[PDB]
Amino acid sequence: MIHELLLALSGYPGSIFTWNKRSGLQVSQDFPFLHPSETSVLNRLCRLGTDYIRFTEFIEQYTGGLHGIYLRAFCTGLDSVLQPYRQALLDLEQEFLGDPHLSISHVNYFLDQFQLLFPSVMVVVEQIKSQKIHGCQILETVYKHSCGGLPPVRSALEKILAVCHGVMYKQLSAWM
Amino acid sequence: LVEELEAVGSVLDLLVQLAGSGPPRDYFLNNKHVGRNVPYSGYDCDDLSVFEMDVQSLISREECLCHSMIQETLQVM
Amino acid sequence: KSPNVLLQNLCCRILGRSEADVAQQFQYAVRVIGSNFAPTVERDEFLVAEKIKKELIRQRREADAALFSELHRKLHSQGVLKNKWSILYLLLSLSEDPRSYATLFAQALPRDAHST
Amino acid sequence: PDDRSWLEHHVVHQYWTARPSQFPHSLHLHSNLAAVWDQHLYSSDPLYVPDDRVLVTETQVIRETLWLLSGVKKLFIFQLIDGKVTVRNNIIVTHLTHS
Amino acid sequence: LQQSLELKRKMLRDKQNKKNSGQHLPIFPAWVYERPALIGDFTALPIGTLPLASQESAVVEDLLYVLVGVDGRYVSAQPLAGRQSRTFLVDPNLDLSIRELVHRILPVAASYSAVTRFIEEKSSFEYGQVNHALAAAMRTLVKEHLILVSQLEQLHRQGLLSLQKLWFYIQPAMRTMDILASLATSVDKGECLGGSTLSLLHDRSFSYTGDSQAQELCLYLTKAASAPY
Amino acid sequence: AAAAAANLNAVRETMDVLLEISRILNTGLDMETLSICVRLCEQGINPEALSSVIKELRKATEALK
Amino acid sequence: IRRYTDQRSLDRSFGLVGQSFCAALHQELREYYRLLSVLHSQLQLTLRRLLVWTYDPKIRLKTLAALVDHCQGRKGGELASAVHAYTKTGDPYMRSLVQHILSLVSH
Amino acid sequence: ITEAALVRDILYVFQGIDGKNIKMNNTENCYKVERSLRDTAVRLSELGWLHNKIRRYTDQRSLDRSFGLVGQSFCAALHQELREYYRLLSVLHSQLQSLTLRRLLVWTYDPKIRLKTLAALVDHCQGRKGGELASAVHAYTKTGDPYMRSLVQHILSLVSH
Repeated sequence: MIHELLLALSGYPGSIFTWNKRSGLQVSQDFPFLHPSETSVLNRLCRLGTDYIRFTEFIEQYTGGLHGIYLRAFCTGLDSVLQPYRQALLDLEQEFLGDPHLSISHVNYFLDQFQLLFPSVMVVVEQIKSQKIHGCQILETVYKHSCGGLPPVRSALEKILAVCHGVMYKQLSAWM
Repeated sequence: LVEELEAVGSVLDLLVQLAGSGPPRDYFLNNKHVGRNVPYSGYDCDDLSVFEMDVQSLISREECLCHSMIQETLQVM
Repeated sequence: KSPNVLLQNLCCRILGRSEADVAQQFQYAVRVIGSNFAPTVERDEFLVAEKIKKELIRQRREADAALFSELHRKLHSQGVLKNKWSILYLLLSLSEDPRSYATLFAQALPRDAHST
Repeated sequence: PDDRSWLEHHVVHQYWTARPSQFPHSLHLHSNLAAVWDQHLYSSDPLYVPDDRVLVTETQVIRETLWLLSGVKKLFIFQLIDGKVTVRNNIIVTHLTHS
Repeated sequence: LQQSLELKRKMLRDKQNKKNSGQHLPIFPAWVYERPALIGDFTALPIGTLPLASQESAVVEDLLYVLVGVDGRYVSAQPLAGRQSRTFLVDPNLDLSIRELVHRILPVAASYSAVTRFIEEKSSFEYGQVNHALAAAMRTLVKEHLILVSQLEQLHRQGLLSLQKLWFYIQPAMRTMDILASLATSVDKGECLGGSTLSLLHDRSFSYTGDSQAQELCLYLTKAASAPY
Repeated sequence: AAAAAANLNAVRETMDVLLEISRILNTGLDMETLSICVRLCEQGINPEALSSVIKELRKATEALK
Repeated sequence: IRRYTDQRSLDRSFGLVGQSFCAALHQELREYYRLLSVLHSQLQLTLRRLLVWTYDPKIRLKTLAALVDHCQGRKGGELASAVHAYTKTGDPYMRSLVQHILSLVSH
Repeated sequence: ITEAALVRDILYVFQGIDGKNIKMNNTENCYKVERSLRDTAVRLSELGWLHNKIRRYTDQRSLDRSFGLVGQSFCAALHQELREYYRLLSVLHSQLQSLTLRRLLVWTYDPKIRLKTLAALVDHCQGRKGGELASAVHAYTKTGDPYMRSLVQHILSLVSH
């Protein structure tokens, strides 16, 4: 029940959710055991899990063929930002093992701060896929959105950019 | 009284355990007419209802006597 | 246990002294607690929760007033407690700020319009 | 009967041998998703024809997986058919419906 | 009804001409004024042919809904609303004995309908910080009214609340509410804002020493009003 | 038994919720003295009457100090 | 007793000592709702058709229906020259009711 | 029909989601019921009607860089305030598993004002960027109410970063 949703967001949709690779986690079932407006509450939650599954695909390919070690550093920083999305899933299950009355609303509520991080880094990852970037001008496109305006997407990309420069600090030391 | 009896304790230690071995109006119950006290009290019929029991406790002996003189003599006659 | 020895357990818990030290306080405590063993007013726990909310607004912690709703949920979740009103009213009476008008706002009904 | 009784108690004997599983359960929707979904499926009238599953609990999956990951196999779950891994489909817990 | 729109614009023009370095006093959106459900006060069986002690429970229940707001079953909140003013229509077959007492209890509901509209109309920036602080401590007196009827609701559910007990319960609050309603009428009628409704409040805090029932109320409101000054 | 310990587990939860509410109101009562006051609250009590004694003995734990 | 109070709270010439007397006669109207409120609650009460309950008040009312004519015709501090006439009266009932009301009135 | 189902329906219209027997009808008016008790529901659903305007706005403008970094810093504050509103709702969800609390009027009355101030604030701050946007938050701190002044100055600290 609130261990199935912690799988549908992470991929493995189950039979309560029908995943599609273009945009997934469709839920249009009637529930006499839930309320029937829970599908809309779930949809608002489902926006996040779609973005996490896309990010894991992009992380899968590096650490259409491409050459570039920037893609093996951009992804490496994108791993470190996703670990507080891993920890924030462990905390829920640890609560639900003991607590009997917690429901869907607790997860929808508690993961509202990651409906700001994930939709706003989604446009960065979809920008780098839709018009393909694998040069060193990936970094300028990162510096445009690490300006941010909302604090999650403002501080998340700052972790990643330093690692990218760290690989270039082996390039520019073998140069110098 | 026990405050001035401590200003002998073994007697009171004896008495606290013998306090369950015992036996098995005037002009002041709800007097609100005379006195230099303020007449200001609300109603609850649970000061007056245990003033109806103050009379009924006299009457509950004085009614058990009327039952217990004819049964006591019809069990011997 | 029986309530009369439980009062003595109280007077040993709060004081670092035994009952052999001071017995004026225990006598005065008997004068206070006796004939007050029955709530003669309404015991709505809802009003008592909404008084902790007013109390935490008066101490300027809205986050504490909003976690208080989750803690007030947990009492409903277990439901094994019998008088929820008494223990929260007791903890509210000993309220303290870690850092005026209070009788003018909501209090429980007196039962002077009902037989006590 | 003095040996079999200790065996029966202190060994499970219900996901690797012909014996239906029992375990005390805590019902009520928040952990009851499998049974809830089963009843929902039957009420919608498939028409019925169930899936052949013997109902194994949660922790047994964890023990079996750990042995598969350590380097040994040929356990009761996760057998080989030519040297290719294959998952048993008799597994279902009182939650998650096995999807 | 229509008139508040006029009042607000004229008093906007006052502060527009008074300061020629301060431009553009902010207003609220139209939906704040349009909806008559943000305020408090706005089938049927023949109630007369029923027993007395069930008519009592029925009317106590419907009046309890009217107290905080919503139009009740046998008591309806009439749309008079010509200035601070509220009337009520009971069904005209209620037993006269009950009906007289019900009519005796109704002025505290008119003296709540007057209270809720003041907070709406005089919270905007064409009435200023003093009227903001005045209405903001009167809103608290509305909240403490909201909490009492819930204790009374739990009481009435158990078949214990009667019109006699209810009549006893609102007896302390009647005086407070009447002071509030008359004060709101006076601030509306004279178009008082800023400091002209810090003179009236000083006068009204001086006025009462009768029981210290209304004294503590007005002293609280004049202390709250004088901080922005 | 076992069903007498699951109830007591559900009571241990409730006592910890009342422990949170006790610590944010910063009562001088620790976990032991509060366990006397909950037993008092089970038998019926007027906590205005308990509070008047506790507000005096806490000022008289420092009067003879 | 309610008619007198109904008129004196509208008079500004009766005074602020007349509107403290009449506001210590509002508490004596509330006490008339503290009396029958519970006689009404025990209905579903007969005690000789409630003749006991008209013999603790009907003396309250008797004291407070004398000041409703005797101090009817006074206004201001001349009325607090005549509430002092009921703390000297011989009925120890009336002396102790007015010894409390005059305490509120002399603020 | 019983009232406890309606309580469940009302607990979703605070978010801006239709209930089951109470649904939205006529966008620029409040929710409409599909005697006194029926009239009560229209007043409780207005908090969600106010919620719709703020939520739909801080959804869209948070993804915009054509609305600038200022405007996004406003969106941060708006969404941060919306979370705090849903906390209460989650508590009310779990606390039921026929009852009213005047159908939760006493609970809703204090967030109703916290929604009305933001309902004005989103429209005064509409179609502005930068210091022009900052002046539109600067207008509502000229209030005497401590509740309002505490509300606006939290947003104003974030927008001016």
